[PDB]
Amino acid sequence: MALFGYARVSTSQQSLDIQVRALKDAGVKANRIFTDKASGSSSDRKGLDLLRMKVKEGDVILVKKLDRLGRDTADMIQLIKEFDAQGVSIRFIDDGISTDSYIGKMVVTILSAVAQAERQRILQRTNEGRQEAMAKGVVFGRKRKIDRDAVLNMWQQGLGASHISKTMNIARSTVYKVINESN
Amino acid sequence: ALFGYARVSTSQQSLDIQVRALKDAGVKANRIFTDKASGSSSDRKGLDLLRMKVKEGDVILVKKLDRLGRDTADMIQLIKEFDAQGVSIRFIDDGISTDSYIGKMVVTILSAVAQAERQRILQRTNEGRQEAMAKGVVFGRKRKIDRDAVLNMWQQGLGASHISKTMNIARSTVYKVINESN
Amino acid sequence: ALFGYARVSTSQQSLDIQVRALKDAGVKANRIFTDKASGSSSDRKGLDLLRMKVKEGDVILVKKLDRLGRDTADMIQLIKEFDAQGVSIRFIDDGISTDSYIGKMVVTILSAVAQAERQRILQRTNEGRQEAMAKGVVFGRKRKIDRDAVLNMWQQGLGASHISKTMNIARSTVYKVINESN
Amino acid sequence: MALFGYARVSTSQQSLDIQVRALKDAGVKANRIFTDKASGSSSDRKGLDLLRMKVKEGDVILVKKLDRLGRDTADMIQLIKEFDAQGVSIRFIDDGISTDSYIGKMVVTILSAVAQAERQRILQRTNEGRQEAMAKGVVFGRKRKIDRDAVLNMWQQGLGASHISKTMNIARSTVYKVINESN
DNA sequence: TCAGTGTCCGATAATTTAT
DNA sequence: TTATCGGACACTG
DNA sequence: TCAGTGTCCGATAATTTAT
DNA sequence: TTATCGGACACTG
DNA sequence: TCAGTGTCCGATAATTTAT
DNA sequence: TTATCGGACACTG
DNA sequence: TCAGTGTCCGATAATTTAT
DNA sequence: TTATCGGACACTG
Repeated sequence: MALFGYARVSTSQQSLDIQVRALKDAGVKANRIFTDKASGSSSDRKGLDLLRMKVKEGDVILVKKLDRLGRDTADMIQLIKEFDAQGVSIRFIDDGISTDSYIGKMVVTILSAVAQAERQRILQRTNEGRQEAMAKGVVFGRKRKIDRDAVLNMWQQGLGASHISKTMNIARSTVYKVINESN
Repeated sequence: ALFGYARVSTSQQSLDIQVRALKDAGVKANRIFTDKASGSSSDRKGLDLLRMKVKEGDVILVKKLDRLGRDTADMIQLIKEFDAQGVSIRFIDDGISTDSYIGKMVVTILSAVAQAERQRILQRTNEGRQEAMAKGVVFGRKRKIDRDAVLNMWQQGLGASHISKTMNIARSTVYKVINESN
Repeated sequence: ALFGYARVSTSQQSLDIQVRALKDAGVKANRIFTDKASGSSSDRKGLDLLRMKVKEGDVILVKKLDRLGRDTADMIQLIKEFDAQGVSIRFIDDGISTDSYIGKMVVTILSAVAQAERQRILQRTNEGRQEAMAKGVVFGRKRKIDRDAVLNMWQQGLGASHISKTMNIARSTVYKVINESN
Repeated sequence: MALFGYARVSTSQQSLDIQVRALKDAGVKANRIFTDKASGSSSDRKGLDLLRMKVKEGDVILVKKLDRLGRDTADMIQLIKEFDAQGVSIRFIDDGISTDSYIGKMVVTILSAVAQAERQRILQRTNEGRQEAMAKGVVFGRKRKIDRDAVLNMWQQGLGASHISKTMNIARSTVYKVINESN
């Protein structure tokens, strides 16, 4: 009975296609999938909240890998428990377990917290390797896309600030920031 | 600061045997907290108290890990709270603290594999019982009143009230006895 | 073909309570095997037998998983043997068989986390004992002979042999008694 | 006291350099490392057998990740047990555990068999994705590096077979194989 | 003193499949 | 997994 | 011929710590 | 682990 | 009827670090 | 994490 | 004023299955 | 889980 597929992304890319094509592949219907994209912190995975609602006693959700049904373990279990309360299991295709039975769920918890700990360590590296470049004089973030030499030229040549922002189609504040910064 | 939390769910006084295990692990009595649990989830008021009277640099001891939580989802919440509060929990018998970031992993595995085996017991108990039940095993409180007496009075045609007075027993009982034994 | 292996290491007859658990799980007595273990690692001769009398398509039942192996390294060898022999093991109480390829994983985790807790008990027992020992607890067999008797004879100057004859006790004992109680 | 580093490879490449530079990095001495390369099935990881021998009670071995101290779990434990018998622990740098104590070893066993099961599944895919290409008419293995059209030309033009292999500096058998195959 | 022919095979080489 | 090198081994001149 | 003294030790039974 | 048991062994009378 | 100036800030954009 | 856009908000003409 | 009949039920105590 | 207890409630005399 009823077979629903969930998918997700966080790489902020079209990585999405491979996932959904694995669901449909393993016998899902296009009219039974739901997806969520990464917006930021608050991003309340809207689609999933809907999923919860249109599934009934004797359904199964398919998920590609594990870390697609929510981020950290705490959520993962609650999330699972929510489903198990409506009477619904989850197959994880690649990882091979199912929220089908007692013994499974455990494996999901174990398997989870193995990584949520393996995660916390990749950071400690990705971070350290980030900071090491910082003090080594590496430039971070968005590239200065304004001709700042050209705007310093305006103010020094005593002229109204708003007028300036009206001549390059830019924000007013920015012009104040630019100069209030570079003196 | 050295704190000890304890718990007992058998509705027993096994508490005094657990609290010693920490009293002997260095914890002073002013800094121990307990909980009798007897029907709900809000009965962790003794912990509710601890959960506040602690500060950064403290450590709380618990005998076995399965006393602190219940289901692993409660477990992690409990850890997590204390965690970013700045306290650590150390499990005496089991031999882990949440000190290391890798402690936490164990603390989760170690339990979700218990919580598995715990749920198995339940499933395996109900059936073990249900089995016994049908096989002929009498249940609950032992019948204590001499029932063959009360019936005798009634079959001898005697108003109910009288009967409950001449054995100093409850009237409902009389009625129950005879309402049941027919 | 439905096979059941069993084991008991307490040096007890708890065997008959385990063997029933499979006799009642469908296994016929012709197809059950046991082992008393009492001092070595070669005493799995009852399994040595099973390990051969089985073929492809069979299944062996075991009550709890920790009866089949000892340390997890033995566990996996045992599984592995049966595995590429074509038989499967199903753990009654625990509720896993080595049937699925993912069963095997559990069977390993499930145990290495036991084998942990098992080793902890040992460490925690030795100390619990050693503790008691020094605190004043007498150990081993209870002294049964009336020692105050034997000494009386000797302090009364009586050849040892006589003494062991007039209580029908061992001569070494006499000597031991008096060699000890001075 | 004494700190020994083990490293290993199997990708049959110079992947080796990154590993050893992580050992030396985490405080090892060049004169305390040992390495093994992948030869095939029998490859008895010679270096490691030597390692076992020159370490004593109160040493520690460093290993980059986990799957470098032997392949499958069964070995992994035996291997470990061998060391623990001489009284020697193992730190695994990236994975973060140590054969230091009871509770660790377990984690190593768990952590191991999680993957040795996750391994067995990658195969089932890498295999299926291999076979799918097979029937789809994909050509497998070593490329035919002989001018076979030129050797068929020799035999059909009735000439001694050995002579042939003496004119292209090739193996005799090959010439028989070539023709005994392509007719 | 070897001399060439036709099989069958372990050992290396060069490739390919998907994480 | 498929392609080549070297050879050992049985015949036959 | 056989009787006793005293030290040691392998083979059982008895008991214990802790779940 | 300790207790008790037969029973071997080396001297002694 | 707005009219321009100088701060301080949430929301998006475009980047970078190492598995 | 750093750069830009839009604005709301307090003054001042 | 007050006495009895009979049904229900919340509040304790008593007991049990299984480790 | 069942047993026993006081004690409320609706009728009845």
